Amino acid sequence: ELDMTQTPSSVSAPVGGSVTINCQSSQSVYGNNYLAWYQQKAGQPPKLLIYRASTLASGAPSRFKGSGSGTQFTLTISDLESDDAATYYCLGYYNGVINVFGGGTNVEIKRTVGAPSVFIFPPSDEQLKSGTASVVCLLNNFYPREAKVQWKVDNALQSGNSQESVTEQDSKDSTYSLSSTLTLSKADYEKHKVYACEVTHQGLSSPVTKSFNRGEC
Amino acid sequence: QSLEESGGRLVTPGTPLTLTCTVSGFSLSTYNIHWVRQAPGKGLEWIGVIDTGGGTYFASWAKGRFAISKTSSTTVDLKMTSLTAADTATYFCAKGFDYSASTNLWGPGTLVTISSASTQSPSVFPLTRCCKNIPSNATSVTLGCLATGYFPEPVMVTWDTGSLNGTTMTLPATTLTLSGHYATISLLTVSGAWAKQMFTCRVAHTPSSTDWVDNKTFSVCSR
Amino acid sequence: EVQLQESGGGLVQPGGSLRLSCAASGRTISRYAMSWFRQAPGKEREFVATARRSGDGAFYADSVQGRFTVSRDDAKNTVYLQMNSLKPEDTAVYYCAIDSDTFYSGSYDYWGQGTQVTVS
Repeated sequence: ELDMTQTPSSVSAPVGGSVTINCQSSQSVYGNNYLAWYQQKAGQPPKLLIYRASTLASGAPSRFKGSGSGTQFTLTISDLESDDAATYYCLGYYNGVINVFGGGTNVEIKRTVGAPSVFIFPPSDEQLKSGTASVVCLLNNFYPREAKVQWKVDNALQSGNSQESVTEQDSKDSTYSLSSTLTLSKADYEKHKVYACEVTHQGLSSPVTKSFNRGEC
Repeated sequence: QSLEESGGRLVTPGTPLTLTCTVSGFSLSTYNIHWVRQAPGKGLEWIGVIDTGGGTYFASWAKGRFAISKTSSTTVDLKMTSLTAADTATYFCAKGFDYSASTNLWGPGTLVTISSASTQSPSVFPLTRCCKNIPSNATSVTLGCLATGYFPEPVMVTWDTGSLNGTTMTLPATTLTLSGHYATISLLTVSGAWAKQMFTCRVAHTPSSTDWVDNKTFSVCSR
Repeated sequence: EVQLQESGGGLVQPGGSLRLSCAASGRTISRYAMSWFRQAPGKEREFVATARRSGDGAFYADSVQGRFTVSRDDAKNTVYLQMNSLKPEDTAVYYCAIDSDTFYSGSYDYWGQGTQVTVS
């Protein structure tokens, strides 16, 4: 019934800048201050930063500052580092023994534009014995996240047979890496010759293409 | 002082499932135990809490499907019924000071998959570029391993680089659209004498068996 | 369709300032990100700055960060590149480009004719 509303869902700020994450509850929390803040990275349990709306947790740095009372709460992260690129949650405790997590806010570290390094991988001969061929296009070390990958099989634009994977933002150089996997059957793979991956990014003035011919490696 | 979850596995919908939070360091006659889950790519979600006296309080959406029980002085069980695919999540337990879920001591989490698919072992294939498309004066090279067609999560890829120093990078898993199985790409970037060096990726898949290991040994160029 | 016309270049001393403007006529560019590029004669075309839609921020190249500032006037279909603290390495023809993808993937289909910036 009751809501815990976390805004914004995404926010970007450079190293040394500041972010503000707000949590608004539909009903006042227990004792007007039972509100916590968490930091979570990929594959890890969340780490407590603030409890009781403003008390700093043991081991969290001083640059994490919480404030608020009642229904309106704010986490302020000043003096941003690349380590802080994570998803942050608020957690309110309520009368009736009820805990409600916030929706989450993704903090992205803003940096300079980096164009992606593109590599293409032909399918292995071991995979071709099993009747499936996967062609892999890698986009390495780029910022911002927004890029577009197009597959061309004998100059024909593919649709419906590719999937992408994006890493989390890097904790050192704040870049992303992306892989796109083109899945074809073995009979469809051996009917065609040219396999091209065309990559479009805001740091590239023109779309870059890396390609190979089947059997001509 | 730590917590660790166990019992997360792949089950069909409708199968009962019991997880176990094993605590070391603190006492359950002093501290409570929370249960928090998290769907893949989604946020944290509170389930319930057991106090020192044994009383359990849950969320509004639980609707009696979840039950928490103290089984020994170090173990706390979470029993789940009426499981569907929406319960596929990583389940954490946490040491609670009070009834609030504000705590700094969490388990690493165990992964629960609710599906009607079969436990399948990954197929590991090497990823090398066209050797004519690799420059002859290249000081570094990027190679990789494709572990595809496995279910459920996770796989673990480690690398043997020999005498060379390399940086590894594993991408998040993608759900294959036709089969529902997962696929990952682990990449290795080495510098130095990579032309004559043999490289091995070691792909482990604990849902198949605890010692399921695939070692794919290959070179950059098949000269 | 839409035509892009750059203006505001010319000769400047080291440490000087210039403001480039790129007026678009034909299509409303409030839905598109506008990027700046530069190309020295006989060199590759490299990235300078981008201005996304109002509220989505601006991003810069590493060689120009802290000195150049990109901005928009969406009512007049014009974006600006304020260039402060100019160096001799900044001497290039500066081009204006529309990102035709509204989700900022860099699909630069429309380009201006360029304007000359000389630092000496």
